This record gives sequence, C-alpha cells and structure tokens, in this order.
Amino acid sequence: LGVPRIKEIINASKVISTPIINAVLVNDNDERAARVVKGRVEKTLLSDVAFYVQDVYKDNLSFIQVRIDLGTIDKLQLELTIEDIAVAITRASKLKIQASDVNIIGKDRIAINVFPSENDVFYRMQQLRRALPDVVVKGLPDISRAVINIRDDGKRELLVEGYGLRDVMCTDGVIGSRTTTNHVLEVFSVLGIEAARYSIIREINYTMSNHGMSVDPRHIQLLGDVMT
Amino acid sequence: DEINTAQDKWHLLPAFLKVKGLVKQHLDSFNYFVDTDLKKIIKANQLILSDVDPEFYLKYVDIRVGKKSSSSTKDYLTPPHECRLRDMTYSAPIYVDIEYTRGRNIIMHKDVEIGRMPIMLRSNKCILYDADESKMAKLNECPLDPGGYFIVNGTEKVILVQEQLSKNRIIVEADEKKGIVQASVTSSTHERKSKTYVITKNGKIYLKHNSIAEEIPIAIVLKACGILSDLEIMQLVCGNDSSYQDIFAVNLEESSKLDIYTQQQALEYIGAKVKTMRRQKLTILQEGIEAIATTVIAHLTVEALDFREKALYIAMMTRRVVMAMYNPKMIDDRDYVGNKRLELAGQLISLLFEDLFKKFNNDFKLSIDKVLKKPNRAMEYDALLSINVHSNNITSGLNRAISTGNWSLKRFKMERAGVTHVLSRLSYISALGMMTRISSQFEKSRKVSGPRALQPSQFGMLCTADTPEGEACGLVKNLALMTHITTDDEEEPIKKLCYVLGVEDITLIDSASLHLNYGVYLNGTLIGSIRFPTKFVTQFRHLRRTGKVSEFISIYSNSHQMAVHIATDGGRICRPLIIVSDGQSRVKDIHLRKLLDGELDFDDFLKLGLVEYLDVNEENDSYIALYEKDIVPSMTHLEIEPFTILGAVAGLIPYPHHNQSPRNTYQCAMGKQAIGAIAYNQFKRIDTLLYLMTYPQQPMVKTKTIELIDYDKLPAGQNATVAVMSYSGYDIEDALVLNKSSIDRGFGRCETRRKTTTVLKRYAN
Amino acid sequence: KPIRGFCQRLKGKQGRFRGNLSGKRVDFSGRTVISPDPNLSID
Amino acid sequence: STQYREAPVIYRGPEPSHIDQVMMSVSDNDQALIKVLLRQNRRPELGDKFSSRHGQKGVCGIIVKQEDMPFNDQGIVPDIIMNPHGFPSRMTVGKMIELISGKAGVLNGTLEYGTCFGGSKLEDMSKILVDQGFNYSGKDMLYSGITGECLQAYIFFGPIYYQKLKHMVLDKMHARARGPRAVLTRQP
Amino acid sequence: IEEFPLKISGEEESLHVFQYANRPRLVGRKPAEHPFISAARYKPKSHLWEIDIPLDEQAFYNKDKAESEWNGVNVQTLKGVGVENNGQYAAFVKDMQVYLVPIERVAQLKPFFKYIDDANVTRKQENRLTGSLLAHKVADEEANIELTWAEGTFEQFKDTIVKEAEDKTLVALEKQEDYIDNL
Amino acid sequence: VEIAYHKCDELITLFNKGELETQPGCNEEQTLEAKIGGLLSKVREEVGDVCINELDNWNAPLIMATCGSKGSTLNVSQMVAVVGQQIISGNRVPDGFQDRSLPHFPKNSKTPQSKGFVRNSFFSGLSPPEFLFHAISGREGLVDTA
Amino acid sequence: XXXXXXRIEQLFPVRPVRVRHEDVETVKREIQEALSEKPKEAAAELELLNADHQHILRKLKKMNNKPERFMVFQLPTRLPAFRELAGKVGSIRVHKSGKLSVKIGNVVMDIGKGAETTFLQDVIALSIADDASSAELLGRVDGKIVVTPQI
Amino acid sequence: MIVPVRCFSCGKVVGDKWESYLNLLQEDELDEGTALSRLGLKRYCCRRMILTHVDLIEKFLRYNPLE
Amino acid sequence: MLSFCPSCNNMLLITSGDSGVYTLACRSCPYEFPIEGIEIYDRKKLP
Ligand SMILES: [Zn+2]
Ligand SMILES: [Zn+2]
Repeated sequence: LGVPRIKEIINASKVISTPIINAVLVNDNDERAARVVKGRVEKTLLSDVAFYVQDVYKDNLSFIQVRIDLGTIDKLQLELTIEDIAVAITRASKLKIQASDVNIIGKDRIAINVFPSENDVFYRMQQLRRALPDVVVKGLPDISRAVINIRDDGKRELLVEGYGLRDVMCTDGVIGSRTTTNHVLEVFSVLGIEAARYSIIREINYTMSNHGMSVDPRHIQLLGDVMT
Repeated sequence: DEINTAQDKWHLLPAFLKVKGLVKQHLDSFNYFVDTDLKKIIKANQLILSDVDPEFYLKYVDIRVGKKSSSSTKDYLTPPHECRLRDMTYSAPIYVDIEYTRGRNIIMHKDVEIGRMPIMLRSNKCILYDADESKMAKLNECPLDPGGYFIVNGTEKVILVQEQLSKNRIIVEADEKKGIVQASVTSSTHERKSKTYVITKNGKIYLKHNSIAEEIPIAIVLKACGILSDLEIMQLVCGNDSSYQDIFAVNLEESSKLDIYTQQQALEYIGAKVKTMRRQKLTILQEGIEAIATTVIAHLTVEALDFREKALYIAMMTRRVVMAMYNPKMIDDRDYVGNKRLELAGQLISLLFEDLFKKFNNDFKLSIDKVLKKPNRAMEYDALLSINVHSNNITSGLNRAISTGNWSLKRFKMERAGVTHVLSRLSYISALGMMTRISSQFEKSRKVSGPRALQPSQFGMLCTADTPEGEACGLVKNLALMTHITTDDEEEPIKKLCYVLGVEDITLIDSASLHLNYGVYLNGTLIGSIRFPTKFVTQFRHLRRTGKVSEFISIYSNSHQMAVHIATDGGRICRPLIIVSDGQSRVKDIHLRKLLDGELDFDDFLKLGLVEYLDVNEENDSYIALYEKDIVPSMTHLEIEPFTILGAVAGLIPYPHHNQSPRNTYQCAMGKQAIGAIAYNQFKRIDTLLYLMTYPQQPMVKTKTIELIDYDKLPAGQNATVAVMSYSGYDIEDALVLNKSSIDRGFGRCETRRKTTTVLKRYAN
Repeated sequence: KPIRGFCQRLKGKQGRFRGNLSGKRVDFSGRTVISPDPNLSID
Repeated sequence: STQYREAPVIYRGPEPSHIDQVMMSVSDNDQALIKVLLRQNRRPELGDKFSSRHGQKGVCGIIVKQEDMPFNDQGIVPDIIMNPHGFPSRMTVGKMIELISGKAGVLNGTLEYGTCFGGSKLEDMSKILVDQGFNYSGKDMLYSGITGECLQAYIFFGPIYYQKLKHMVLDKMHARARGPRAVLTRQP
Repeated sequence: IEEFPLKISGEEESLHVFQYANRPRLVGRKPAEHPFISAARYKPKSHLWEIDIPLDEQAFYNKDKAESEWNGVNVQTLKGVGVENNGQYAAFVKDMQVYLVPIERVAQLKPFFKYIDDANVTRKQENRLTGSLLAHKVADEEANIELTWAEGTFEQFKDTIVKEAEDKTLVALEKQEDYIDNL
Repeated sequence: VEIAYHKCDELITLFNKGELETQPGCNEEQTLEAKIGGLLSKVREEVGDVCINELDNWNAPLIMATCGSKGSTLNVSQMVAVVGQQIISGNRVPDGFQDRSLPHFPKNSKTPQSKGFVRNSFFSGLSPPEFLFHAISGREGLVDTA
Repeated sequence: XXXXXXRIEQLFPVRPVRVRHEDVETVKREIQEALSEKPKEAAAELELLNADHQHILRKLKKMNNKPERFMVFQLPTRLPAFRELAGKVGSIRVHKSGKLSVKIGNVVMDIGKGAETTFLQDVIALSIADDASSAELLGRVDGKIVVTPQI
Repeated sequence: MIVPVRCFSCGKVVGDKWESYLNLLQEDELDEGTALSRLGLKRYCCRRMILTHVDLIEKFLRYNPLE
Repeated sequence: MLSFCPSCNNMLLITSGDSGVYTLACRSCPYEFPIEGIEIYDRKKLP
C-alpha cells in the first residue's frame, strides 16, 4: 500500500502481490447468507471434505476410495454431495494422469478405478493417492482465500484474494454491478478501458490517501489518461 | 573502604584489556601466523622435486621470520616511522634452512633468505613490541598508537576483519512462491572449497553439486553412501513421525522408479555424471570415479570402506530439509551472529603466503630443471643462486597484495578486493575505530535490509551504535568493547573426550533409535548419540571451567533439533561472562580484592573458573543477569559490565542511553571526523593530510571507555560554553552561533598539514 | 572482460546518452556550504 | 630521458600555506625522495562544521562579537549558542544531562562520567549546582547583550564538549566560469 | 552396598560383534530367533564380514522371478565392515563376577545384493590410487579369503576367560586427580 | 503500567497454559501479538496524555509542539514519560535467539519487557535490553532512509 | 505407535512404526524401553538414570550364570593407569538408594544404561590361523552399558 | 598543547595559572576544585580552561629533533 | 502403502503377475507376499 503499489500500477503488471476482489452481496446475514457465497468461492475442498483418502487393494482390483463426510459440507455451508466431487475429480485426474471410469459405491464413498513395462500400476497409484486430495471440488480455481469483512459499519461483504473478477461477478449472491478488484489489468479485460482508467485513478488515489500525501486529483487523472 | 562487588566487578574489564587489547584480533592472528602457520606451510611444501635426476631432493626443514641462528639477537629492522618517512615497507626477512644435496654425497644445512615479510606493528616481530615510551620516543613512535596494521611503501594498511558464513556448516533456507527448501554446506577444506546443496524439486529432495553434472535423487545418494536398506533411509531422515515419512516417501519410491538398487549400482549412477578432471588419469572413468565423487561431495574425507560419517551427514541434512518442508520457521537465519565467522589478518596472510610460496616453488623447480638440463658441465655447486634471485617474488607479492587490497589466490581461485584499507588518521579515535572494524561478506543481495538489520544476537559482540551511514549501514560492523575471537582448536582430543563422557560412536548405533536420544555433534558433524544430554553438557562445561578442555570450545544443547553441538573452530566471537552458580555469582569480591591488589590478573579468573567465554550459540542456552541485584536461581551467568555492548568509538558519547539511537550512530560517524590530537609524534609525522586542533581539551563529561582507550590523552574537541537559546536568526536548522573573541582567543583553531612527495627518478640513458 | 566497445560508450549512467546528452557538466556554476541569512529577502 | 624541461611543483591553494618540514631522503630503490609538509592555520568561519557528541552537527551560521552575546551575573558569555529547536525532535536528553554534569563538574573541580547505563547521577549534579549558587536545572538568568535587559526565559547554560569536524567550507568552496574541458566530450 | 567384581581378560583374544540392521532384536516378549548362519566369509587387512543366511523357498519366495533374474538366490547375503572402536567390551556373569573381553571391529550387517551385482555384470558383459580408491581396488584385487563356521562352542572360551582372570592381580597407584587430566 | 503489565502477563498465562480466544483473522500467535500490541499502544497513549496534561505552561517542548515549529507530543511523551514499544518490520522485536529475543530474558518469553517495550523515558535512561531494542528500531529507520 | 497402515510371525511386510507429530515426544519416552521388554531436565534425567541403575542391576542378577547372554560395556579408552592389561581392574559396587557405581581402579565412576539398539547383536570370535580358520560364534548381546568418569 | 593564555569565554588570563595549579596539585596536595579557587578561577569557564587542559606539549617535546 | 521387505527391508511394491494376482512383490530379493482374499488398505487422515 505504498511506493510498491504505485510501482505495480504504473508498470501495469499482469500479476500483482495481494490482489483483492471486493464483492458486495445481496443479503445481510452470516448464517446461510454470506457463508453460502463464501463456499461458492474457495480454493480447494477435496482435502477439506474427504476426512481420509484410501488406497484399497484386492486379489485383482485396486480401488482409490474417499469416504466424504457430510458434517463438513453442512457446517461449512457448501453445496455438493457426491457427483460434484466425482466430476471435479475426473477433470483434475485427467489433467494429471487421466480419468476413465470413476465410480460411486454409495454411502459418501467415491471409488476411483486404476488399471493398466512393470510397476506402472503402483507408480500411478502412489502419485494418485498423493495428488488426489489437492483438487478443487467447489469454488473457483484462482482464489487464494475468502474473508467476510466489516467496513466499520453494519453490512457484511467478502474481500476475496483471487484473480477472477468475471467469475466473482457472475457468482450468485454477489452484485456483479458493484464488485471492484485491485487489479487494473483484470478490470481492463473484463470491464474495458474506461473502467480500467477509473481503476488506475482510484487505486493511485487510495495509495496516496492512506499515506497522508496531498496530490491534486488532476495529476492522477492525467496519469491514468496517458496510460490508457 | 571495602570492595562492593556489585560495583567493583567492572574492574574485570580493565584487567581484561590490560592483557587482551582493542587491537588484539590483528596482533594475535599475525603472531599465530608467523609462529605456527609458516611452519605448517613449510611442512606442507617440505620437498620440491624434479622429474629428472632422482639423486636430487631439495628440503625445507625450518622457517623463521626476522631472526637468524648466527646471532642470538634479532636482525636489525628499519623502524616503522623510518619506513613511513622513506616510503619503504616495514618488513623482516624470511629465513629458511635448506637440505640440498651435493654431487659428491654431501648433506648440509644453511640459513638463507627467501624474501621479506611485512610486519604488523606491535606484533612479536615488531621492534615496538615491549617498548616503554622511552624506546618509543627514540624510535619516533607514539605509545598510544594501536598497532595492528602494516606499513607497505610508507602507507599504513590495515587488513580489515572479514565476516563470512561459517564454513563446513549446514544452513537450511526455505522459500516462497518458488516453494523450494535448500540446505547448503560450504566445505572449505585446505585444498578445495565446494558447495553441496540439497534442494527440493517437485516435492522430491535432490542433491546438487558443482562438480556433478545433474541433481541426483537423494535416496540414490544415501544408497551410494552405504545406506541401502531403504528402511533405515526412512529411519534416518524421518524417524518415527507420520508427517515426515509421508513427505519423504516420494523420494523413497523414486529410488526404485528408476530401478531397484544396490550400493555399487548407486555408485555407478553417481559416477556417470562426474564431469571431468581436465583429462588427466583418464584410465579411472569407471565405477572407481564414484569414490572421489563422494569424497569430494563434502568436507568429510572418507578414506576407507565405511561411509557411516558421510551417510549420516547427508541423512541429517535431508532430515533438516524435510523438517523445513513440513514446518517452515525451522530454517536457519543467515544473519544470526552464531552463523558468522570472522577471518583475520593472520589467516588472510597465511593463505596469501602459501599461494606465493607454491608459485615460488614451481618457478624454482623449473629453474633447477633448466640448470641441470645440460649434457656436460652440470656441477651442483651453488644451486641456491636461483633462490637468491627468485626470492624477490615473495616480497613483491606480499607487498602488492597488502598495498592494493587485491588478493589473487589461484588455489582457492577467487579474486577479492578491498581486503586492506588505508589507516584513517583523521583522529586518534578514527584510527582506533578503523581497527576493530568488520567488513561483511559480498553478494549479500544489497537490495534488501536483512543483513543491514541490527541483530539481537550481536548484543555485547558487535557495537550497537558504531555502524556507518550512507550505503554501508549494517554492512560495516565494529567489535564491541570486551570481546574475543576464538582460535581453531583440534577436534580430535575433544571427540575422544566425548566418547569418554558417554557418547557411543556413530557406528555402534542403529537407525531406529537415532532420533530417540540427543545426537552429539562436533563442528556440525554427528559423532554419536548421548544418553542424558544435559548431564553430558554439564560435565563438558565443568571440564572447560577446570581447564581440561580449551576455554574457547563452546557446547550448547539444541532442544527443537535434539542435538548437543560442540564448536572448536576459530572465528567465533565470544565475550567473558561471570559464571553464576546456585543463584550466586562466583566473583564474590575476594577475587576482586586480589585483582585490585595486583595479583590475580584476568586470566586467573578463567584458571579458577570464575568467568568463562560464551560465544553466541552458548548464550542460546545461558540465562544472563545484567546486574548482581537481579540474579535469580534459574540464571547461569552475570554480566561483567553492561556498557561493553558499545565499541570503542561509541564510548565517547556521554549518557548514550538518554539519546535516541540514530543520534548515537551519527556521533559514531562524527567522532571519527573530529579534529584533535593525532599522536605524540604527530609533528614528526609527514602525512598526506592531517587536521590538528591547536588547543585540544579533554571532555568535562567523559565515560569509562574514554579513559580505557586513552581518548583523554589525545582528545578531539573543546569544552564550549554553550547557551541553548534561539538567537539572531542565524541558528535555524542546526546552524550554530559562534562567539567572536572566543575564536580570537583560540577556540576552534586548527591547522591543516599536507604532504607533497616527489621522486628524482633515474633513467635508462 | 574490460574491453570497451561502442555499445559501452553509449550504455549506462556515465555512458553517452545519460552521461552527456541530457545532463552534463556546465560552465559558470559554483558549489559551497550553505548558511542561513534571515536578513536576505526570500527571493 | 643535458637539457632540462622545467616541471616545478606549484602551490595551488586558495589560501597561503607555510613550509614547516622539508625532508630529503632516498627510497629503498636507490633514488632521491623529497617530501615537503605544508601547514595551514585555519580560523573558524561561516560554514565550518561542529558537533557535540550527540549527533547534533551544524555549521557556523554567524560569528558575533562578545558584547552581542548574552551574559550571566558573572559576565560569562557562551562560546557557542545551540538552538533549542534541535532538541525536541532529536530527543537527545543525554546532551542536556551532559551540560548539567559538566557544569557541576567544573564548579566542583572534578571531571564527571556519562558512562552508558550509569554515569554521574543527575540529582547529585543538581546538588552541586545548588551548593555553588546556581539553579539545579542548569538554567541561569541571562541578560541580553544587545539590549542589556534580563531575558524573560531562563537559559540552559553550561559547558558542552564540541568537536570541529574536518569538513571546512574553505575546502568546499568551488566556482568555475570556464576552464578545462574533456578531450572526448568537450565538456567541463 | 554389595560388591560385584570386574575381571578384564582376553588380551590376545580377538572378538567381534555383529549388528544385523535387518532383523529386530525381539519380535515378541522373548528375544527373536538367532538367524541360521552358513557359509561365512571374511577378509584380513580389509575387514569385510560377509554372511549368507539361507531364505525360505517354502513360502514367500517367488521362485520363478528369482531363478529367471538371478541364478543362485537361496542365501540372503549380509555384508558389513568392522570399525575400530576403543573402550568396547563384552560381558557376562559366571560366579557373581563380570568378565570383560575387548571387542575389535564391530560390524553392521546390511543386506547384500551379490546376485544383483553379478547379474548386472553379466548384463553389461555384452597411478598412485590413494584414499578410498585404494580401498575398493584392494577389495576387488586382494580378496577371496574363505572362512569356516563353528557355532555353539562357548564353554572353551568362557573357561579360558575365567582361567586368564584368576592368575593376575594388580593394584592401582595413579591418583584420581592425575586421571582427570589423562583423559 | 503495572495494571497493564499484569494484563499482558495474564494473557501470556492464558495463551500458554489454557487457550485464549483466537481472533477471527488471527490465530493463537497472531491473536496474542495483536492483543498485547494494542494493550501496549493504549498504555503508552495514556501515559503520554497524563504527561502532556501535567506539563507546565512555558514548557519549551510543549510550546514547540503547540505552535508546530518542531516536534510532537509523541516526542515529548517519549522524552518525559515512556518510550513505548519498539516496532521492527511492523511488529514487536523478533527472536534473535532460540524462541527468545535476548539471553537476559527467560526462554519462551512474550512479556512486554522482553519484546521491545521500553518502560523508561529518554530522561530516565534505558536499561541495556531496552537500549538494544531501541537501537534495532532506530537502525531500521536509518537503513530505511539509506 | 499410531493409526498404522494395514503363517509366519517374522515374515510379514514390515511397516515403519508411525506416530503423528502432535505427541511425537510422549511416544518416545515410552518406546525407549518398550522396544526392549528385557527379561525439570535435571530431576527427570536423574530419575531416568536411577531407574536405569535398577534395570542394570536386575539384568546383572539375571545374568548370574547364563551361558548365552552378553552385555557390551563401554569403558573409557585411556583407563586409570595400572593393552597388556589383565586381572582384577576393579568392581561394579552398588551404592545405597539403589544406585550403582564402578571403581575401575582407585578412581570412582558412575554407570549408565547406554543406548537402545532394536536390532539383533551377535558376538563372534574370529580365529584365523595358518592350519585352519573358524568363526566361533558365542552368543547375542542384551544391551549396552556405558561407564563415564565423574568428578 | 600548551595552556591557553586567555579563557576562551571571559578573556581572563589563565596562562599564568598552569604551573601554579600543577604545583598546588603536586606539592601541598589539594583537590582540583580548591586549587582552582585558590588561583582566582571563580567563573566556570575559567575553571574549565585549566581543569580540562591536556598538556600535550610535554609529550611532543619527547620527540625533540634537535637533541 | 509404505511397506518394506521382511528380507532386505527394501521398498515393497505391488505387481500384476500370472493370472493378474496383486502380489506385494519385492525387488532386489526373492520376496513376494501374495494377496489371497485379503484387503490391504493404507489410508491417511485428512483435516
Ligand atoms: Zn572564564
Ligand atoms: Zn526385499
């Protein structure tokens, strides 16, 4: 929030340290009003909802099992029971090695079949039981974390730490009209050049008003104009 | 009036400085060099041989500096001030004895000179050693000059204390974004200096070495080092811990992912990537290259069919990387004063002399070859002429390195500059603070203020206020008032003593119980485990206090990493502290009475175990009391005198604890620039620039340090009658109002003295 | 590697552009310590 | 290198110097060596730099005649006047304690101590000051030198150790109209 | 308050200790079975213990891959060196007395894969020498010292130990104050 | 300061032996750090206000702070009453030793004295550990200006 | 240990003893001697050392006539002056309160239970002679004793 | 070096007091304060001129080049 | 799995041999643990 922030803005860095998306909501409550949206925007949840990942072998069949718990999904108000986890696992597993036939055995236990110059089955099983917990079953695959905040008042908003603004505007329970990131290059790709120059002006003003500097806003407007 | 130990214990500080002065790092290092390291260099390069004529061996049997065996008395040296005047080097000859064979079966000695060694002022070899100010007056020397510097070509050159990372020690260092964890040891042996990394890449621990072409999977290296059970590898790098085993299982499996392995197979995998050796001994490119691959992988020379030491070293390094991976903050801080070693003028000059002596011997062997390469008329008579003419290269190299500060060492293959600086003669305190100066290691990534930060661990080791302004700020550090820089002590008798004290050797124990008890280390190297580590540490400290082991050997027990470390190397900064036992301080004012009476000097306080030196790592285990009035039974040591946390220069400030600290640092800068008295011979000197105050006055408010360092004898300033008031409007923003007629009467009067040198040189025609 | 080429006469702080072309040593200039004077006009 | 081109050593100094040592000698390599030491007495002027062991440096801004300086009951005048605005922001209370300690020290006949985490105690110095007839806080009542009236504030007044720093405006003053130019750039 | 004498014996006797880094010290409440040992090897001046304990072909043996990959894999090979370590003694109690016999070159017997070495050699089949280079060059040049086996003979050794300890007895005359500086 | 030292110490005893209520944004280590940081800042503020209100009229630093020529009430309170808390890299002074700032404090100590709170004023003078902590903060400022 | 990962007892896939990090220490003090089942740091180690003294004495009174057991004793290398050394060096004299001590000569030193080594230790007697050579195995080791000089 | 002739502040002649102050300290030994007051150095500036003077000329004369 | 050979304590691996049997087939040693109507499961708790 100082000279480094101004340096990043003027360099127009496509990646910045600490991006924040200030997504206001449509409802005012914690229980099942803010936390529902917060669940809609989160980093990784399979490790959060598995409560263990198994490695089952038999005479001839190798099953990667994960007995999901409903307690986490109900306490942390998420919206996914089995099949959402399954489809997320498919793309993730296909991305790393592959995903041919994922199965569900019921009772919240999704079972992944693994089948075939030797020991490839064991190597794939090892890397699978490693890389399986760290997959995204809910939320956005770019958000660092999500925090629900208070602007020294009574309404509650979530400031998220991700790199997706279109997705957060499109998520339900968030006003897409009033949702502002710190990221000028993210505003430009999503909202356009005029909103981007608004963002440049506003962020430089914010950086110069937290320090008690007094710079006439016409200088900042000229800087944004010359940039855009 | 009876001694009150709560206030007379500070007399340990004058007693300490009476025998271990402010310029003692330099003097001790140069004395050690000219007294043992010259003999060690001669023994190392004892014989120089030629390919032809096996009936010929030229031996180096004895070396000396500044004294022949023809006369009992020492050689005549030109006095250092005469060297300053005539622009000569203050140097002593380097005398050796030679066994060179005659043709007709004759064996004989001699005492020949192989150059001139520049002599540090007030060293063992210096004419100023033990002079009583009458000899000093006759020699035109100031008795208050610190010494500790060289005169080469009439210029006073100090080899500044250099601060580097500890050699042969593992530093774990994690990272963010990249998410690597890197443990590195700089193995600085006598003949080689190499870095052995243990990286993390894609969740897998690897080993990286400059010689090796590729980063090697770690389990492959652990198998190559005799640890092939593939279960003890897990028991060596994780022990019994669910998290660590989970982290390391990937590397365990990648051992087999290539293929299943034996020791010799892993050795072959290591040897397939050892780059080359400049195409000599080419007949060894086989499995037989792994041996020097593994004995070059670190500073632990393995010379047998056992790899216990090196294998466990690699395993401990890997365990450190794994602990850092699981729990960050388990990494070492590179700016911790326990991780720093101070190399000194003696060690620098030793490296320089050994390299110049190797070049001398190579050239001398070649000249011998040329002389003896004739068919006929090859009389052996006077083989020493080529030594009478090639001896000037030693003198020239030593003079050039000290004069320029550039150190071209080919063996270690580094070119460093700025080693020596001109002794600043702006003021007496300027010279004194130039000594006790420490320059930090380069390549610190100066963009950041990590090393520039003041560390809490430098308390009482480095001056808290004496750091420069400008670019250098924390990069230049000064020694605190009462400190000591340890010397290399032999680790062999200490390891035997550890075995005597209950350390079962590292070869008798199994892997499963390795992380069940504390493991005893020795200069970072695991030498066994110990039952009752605290009792072992206590017995070791008792042995150190009773004088059985050396007092500069430090032992400390680390509790997070279950280890008992013993350090014996030099370059550790340490300070004396009063031992507190059973809630009582051990000095108890009878020893203070004897100390004030004249007997019972400071070193008797060590020979009776009343005080001991603590380096920074031992303070990690101590519990030090600032004053005797606040000792609790849990405490271990007592401060001798808390103001010793400031160096010599900051000791000029009166009441520095009532000032805001940047003002104290600014005074550290300004005092070095104060105009005053330089030396008692400052009018006999002919210097390039000299500012002298006409009527110096000693401060009305001095400190203990001022009289300890004798600043009250050569003060830089005057006691101005000062009125603190706004006046005339010409005193705004720090401007001063000076009294005319104080100036007229000599207040603030000073003179500049400048030297111009010409040479009436001679010409070819 | 001290050899000084044309691309080193141009490049840098003390090179050609940044050292001579926009920013250079000037004639009829001076420098000394400053002192206060409250009797001078501010201009 | 018969005929000898002149290469005299010219003194190029703004202010005159004196010759106090001429040393004729030979160096180690046989050839004559000449050293001439030039001494230059300096009188403090405007722009000369002084410091007080507490990081409160500052140039001489004015040199005033003694009668213009304020004086106390005994006619003592300051040699230096340190502006009071340098204290509140720099927070060098050790400088004030040094003034009081040095004042009590000269009055008592003893050099005092300002040793870190110790030194001469402020209350003992105050006792000396009161016993000698001075205010305990080191503030004497002064008379203005230019009007003669009592100053309406008591002035913190006493000895302070001052260092003349090597930075003297005589060595800093520089003025160039036209002179040498670089052979390459033709620039000054 | 009672006494337990110490006897030192076996000056010329040479003793070794094996440390099997492969077999646990005990698998239940009683010590584990001593592994059957047959066809031992050793090397003088190089001190390489090599032991070949035969495995179980009855179960958990994988005969087909065993014989297809490496011809003779009946015997599990344990290889290790003996390391000099002073102050090491072996002890037992005979008549309320403890008898100490010095150990020489204790060894940690790791599993050995000789058949893998030779199978790989048959797969691949188609000068000062200081430091540890000399060690392995010696190992593969001056080698091949067979060594017979004889277990169970303990009584002759024990009755030698007792005999050599009842004939000699000497007094300690050096002060404990000089002993601390003799460490 | 005694009523504030006891508060910080009982927070330490809670965080150690039991469990103190972790903040929504801060875990046990950050909760305690922010808690007693706010405590120490408030206590320095109170002592400063008492100092400023007690100061005499014609007090020179007070005059210079009132007119705005030089210095602030914070500087006056540091000179007279208390040099509050030495903030290094944005928080209390770190551990230069094994889970401990100085060997002159017990190991695993998070008391204000041991972590950079300077109970003294510049008038009363700093004890050696406060002197070191203050030098660390001031050196950070100096390196920052470089 | 902890939640471990699942004809002949001694020929089953040998899994590592696994414990979590939350109490990796509390396991350690129990499984220092639990891996044996043999037939504040000041007071704590003193109690440990005394308990080990009792365990050593139990082992010795269990050793009184056994023909196969052994117990390796670690002794200082440069012993008190009397290897060419033979006979009655000294004794393991047991003090009061249940603690042991050793007088290797006139000097007095205290005993210790050494390190635990959870692997088989077998003692052999190499006998190489020109006629024939044999590896006279004798027995197995039951634990190590360390004897350290005291002041 | 050598004692100033005049007090820097008042201008009082203190250069005739150095030898007598040394004699009062050495012979008939007195305190520095009483010795200073016995010489008429009442003002603290005048007392400073003598109390703080360092007599470097006596050291500089040990290096006499015209012996 | 993290399973080690009873013979050489090396790392154990599963293999698909004749008739697809999932044996724990050690390398570097003639070891094999055939699974005969048994389940070998190595799970890890997740927070
Ligand atoms: Zn006067
Ligand atoms: Zn195996």
